[PDB]
Amino acid sequence: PSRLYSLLFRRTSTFALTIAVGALFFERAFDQGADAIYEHINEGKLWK
Amino acid sequence: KGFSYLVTATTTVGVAYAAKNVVSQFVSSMSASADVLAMSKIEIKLSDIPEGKNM
Amino acid sequence: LELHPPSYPWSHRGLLSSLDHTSIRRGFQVYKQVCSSCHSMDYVAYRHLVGVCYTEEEAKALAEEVEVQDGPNDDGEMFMRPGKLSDYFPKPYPNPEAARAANNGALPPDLSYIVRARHGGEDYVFSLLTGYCEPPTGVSLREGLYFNPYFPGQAIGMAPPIYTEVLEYDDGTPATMSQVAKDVATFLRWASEPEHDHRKRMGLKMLLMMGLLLPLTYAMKRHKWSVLKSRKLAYRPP
Amino acid sequence: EFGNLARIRHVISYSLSPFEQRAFPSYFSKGIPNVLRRTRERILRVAPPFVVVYLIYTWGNQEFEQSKRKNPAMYE
Amino acid sequence: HPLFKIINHSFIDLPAPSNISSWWNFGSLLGVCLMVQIITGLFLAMHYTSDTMTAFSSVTHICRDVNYGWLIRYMHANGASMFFICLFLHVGRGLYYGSYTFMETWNIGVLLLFAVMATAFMGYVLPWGQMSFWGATVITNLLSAIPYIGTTLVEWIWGGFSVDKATLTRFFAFHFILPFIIAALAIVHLLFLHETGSNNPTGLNSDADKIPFHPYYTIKDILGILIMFLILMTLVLFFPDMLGDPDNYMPANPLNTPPHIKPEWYFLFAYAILRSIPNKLGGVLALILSILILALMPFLHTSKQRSLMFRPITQILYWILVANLLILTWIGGQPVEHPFIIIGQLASISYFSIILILMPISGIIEDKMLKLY
Amino acid sequence: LVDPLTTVREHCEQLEKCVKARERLELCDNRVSSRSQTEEDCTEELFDFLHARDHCVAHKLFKNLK
Ligand code: HEC
Ligand code: HEM
Ligand code: HEM
Repeated sequence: PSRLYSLLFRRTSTFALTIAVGALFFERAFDQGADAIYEHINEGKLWK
Repeated sequence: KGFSYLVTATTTVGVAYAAKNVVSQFVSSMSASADVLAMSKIEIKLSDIPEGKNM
Repeated sequence: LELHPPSYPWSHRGLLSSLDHTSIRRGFQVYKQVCSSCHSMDYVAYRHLVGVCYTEEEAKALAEEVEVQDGPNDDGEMFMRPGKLSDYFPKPYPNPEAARAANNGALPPDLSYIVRARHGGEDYVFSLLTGYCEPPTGVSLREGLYFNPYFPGQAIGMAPPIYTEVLEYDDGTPATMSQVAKDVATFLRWASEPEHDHRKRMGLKMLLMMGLLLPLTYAMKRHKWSVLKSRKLAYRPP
Repeated sequence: EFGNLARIRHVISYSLSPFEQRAFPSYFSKGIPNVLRRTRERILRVAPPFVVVYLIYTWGNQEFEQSKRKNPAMYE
Repeated sequence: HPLFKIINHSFIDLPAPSNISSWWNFGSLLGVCLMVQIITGLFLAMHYTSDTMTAFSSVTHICRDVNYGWLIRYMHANGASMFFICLFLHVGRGLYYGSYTFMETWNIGVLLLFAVMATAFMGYVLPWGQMSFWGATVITNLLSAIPYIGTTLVEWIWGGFSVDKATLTRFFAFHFILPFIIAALAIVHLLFLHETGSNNPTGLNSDADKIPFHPYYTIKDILGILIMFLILMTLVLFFPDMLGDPDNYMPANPLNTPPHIKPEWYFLFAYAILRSIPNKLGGVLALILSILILALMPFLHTSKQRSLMFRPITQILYWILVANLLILTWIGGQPVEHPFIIIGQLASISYFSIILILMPISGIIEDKMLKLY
Repeated sequence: LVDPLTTVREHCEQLEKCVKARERLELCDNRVSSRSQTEEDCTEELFDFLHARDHCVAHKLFKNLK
């Protein structure tokens, strides 16, 4: 979308800003997601 | 341009995620390990210390 | 020339298959009641269990179960304290010689890294503990020996320690010799690598991150390299 | 450095901007044919040494086993 | 700016050939591996203790209680293995494409190879397992070959009658200090090369087609770094003990000796050669030559074409050389008994005859086929 | 208490391939015993039988066990 480029990518700093924010949130999702996936993968064999 | 710049931002975030983690792990390594982490234990005996003596 | 233990479908074998952590619990019970009389898990301390198959307070219980005397005393040359969480597992036969003395001069190797130290350990362990078969014709083991087709030389000083129903699992799972050998092989495995589970989670996150990042970095490389890969050269002598 | 590397003459060189060209044009379209083209031109030079390494490795293993095999006449 | 002058020129605008394949990534990977090893080595050095009293335990503590300490230790071990994989492929690229005609770069390279092998040997001695102690004794005694100078020299390194704490501590010091000398020698390696520029797989003068390095061979090196990191981690996090040895997880017993002793994979080709020669001294020498034959390589080039892209007979001889290098790697593993020995003896004879005799004769024949000779 | 292993070893031996092997070994056993002045032992013979039996057990033991 042009909006993205026009607003988020056009300014190099914003390009970084978006990356920064994204990084701040990516961890949360990826961690939790992978954790659960892992949890499901080894659904029964764990400490619980 | 957007699509291309999109790819890079994405790649950037990826490297960042892993970067933060590995570094954290290493810094975590230097951090006191469990070996010394466990030190809560303490043993005391009141009779040994008479009034006016520090131990 | 040695029998090569077969591949068993160990649960933890799976790329992302973590250690049961339920079985281990059973396995340790096996080490505590049978294997701890001769072997020493020197590098595994009660605290280590917390988080794997025993909870903090729960571990505290086990720690206290045994007694540990430390020499430093104000006037005494020792003081006996029930084991604390930090205390490491109690090794019998303090000096190896003690062990040799009673073990026919055969040192029970610490089973802390036995699985890691023995080629195909998990299998070997299971096989050895369950390989106590009949000696063949012509064999003449020396005094105080037994016959196991796997052990190097097939002459292990260790007598067969797992007789069916040797110990009772607190969980109640039938204590058949095998169920006991599989549990102690899982436990010894855990011992030789307490991080097995944590790692595999790191490996799963690594595979997901590389599956995200490799085509994107390849796309960036092919962007920057497209320019040249489309360059058309023409020779135009005047 | 650049500018003093070499002397060429009358060699025109056209090119396009990255964002003006698709990322993997005809990638699998011609990539496969090319990769296959490539493998043909090099397989006869590369593969038969590793084939006879595989035969020597197997042979060694089996021969070694037979070597370890007990002579029937042994101790009889 | 003085520094930026050095930087941009060396790392950004270095006129590089446009057609170099992925094999040219490998040397940069080696540099990254060096840094990785150094970094992981530094984080092993904050908890390791050279005392033979606490070595085994120090390491155990490293893989048991040190936070993520198992991760850093197995990254260090598998990064040494990845270093030798990238080193062997770098040397194979140099042999195949005729890059040994850069003679000073090649000689600084073979010095770097000797230093890396010594560093990895003493590093493998460092955890003080069963396998480390018997391995150290064994090729240290190898040094005992020299008749007048050898014996004393051995105990000199052993710092005593037999390897014992005296060795461990000095091996820790030397294993610590040599990768920085390797980094300085790598800087000299890069200098002796920029004077001449890199080679291309066609072996021709690439001065007509050179491109910058920043946007073309940097993102390529980044992609190669990412792929090498994928292979290392998947060789640490999933198959962590694949390349190691199980008997190194036992403590060092001088009274017992591991029944089946073998060098790590990378040092085997040499091991085979050593075992092959009946004479002890002969073995040591041949062993050395095994590595040194490479240095000797730029004086054996008798062809009018630099690379092997247009040379099929020498391509066949090169792949036969790679084949019996793999054979020598396998033999080293095999124990001493028929027929592993004969293969070892032949494989060594074929290795030295292909490098010394067969390739220059083949290059002469190839020059004769093109009506050049 | 029937150890699954016990049962598995039964089925596995029942495998014909394995059956043939055992026979060979027994021949060796008696041959060895019958031979008076000798040192050859059936260990190697024993070894071979086991490999097979074990492999078979490997295929069916883990699951049987709980
Ligand atoms: C009451 C005595 C005793 C019990 C119970 C016992 N062991 Fe042992 N074990 C020994 C002795 C003695 C040795 C030394 C034998 C030798 O070195 O030849 C030994 C040696 C070993 C070895 C070394 C084999 C090798 O490869 O060198 C392993 C593995 C082993 N035991 C496993 C176990 C396991 C697994 C259990 C239970 C799940 C167990 N032991 C229970 C006495 C015992
Ligand atoms: C200056 C940087 C380095 C430092 C500080 C360092 C430090 C250490 C330490 C303390 C150990 C003992 C850990 C252990 O083995 O349990 C070790 C082991 C080792 N190091 Fe290094 N090292 C460095 C560079 C290297 C390099 C460049 C290589 C490769 C050539 C290397 C290869 C090894 C190997 C193979 C081991 C043994 C791994 C094993 O236990 O099996 N190290 N290093
Ligand atoms: C770990 C040690 C080494 C490192 C870090 C290293 C690093 C490098 C680097 C960064 C380059 C630049 C070109 C490239 O990477 O493709 C290079 C070039 C080269 N290296 Fe190495 N090298 C090492 C060992 C060796 C050895 C042992 C040899 C000899 C067998 C060697 C032979 C060469 C040659 C011939 C070139 C020029 C190839 C070309 O650019 O066309 N190097 N090295």
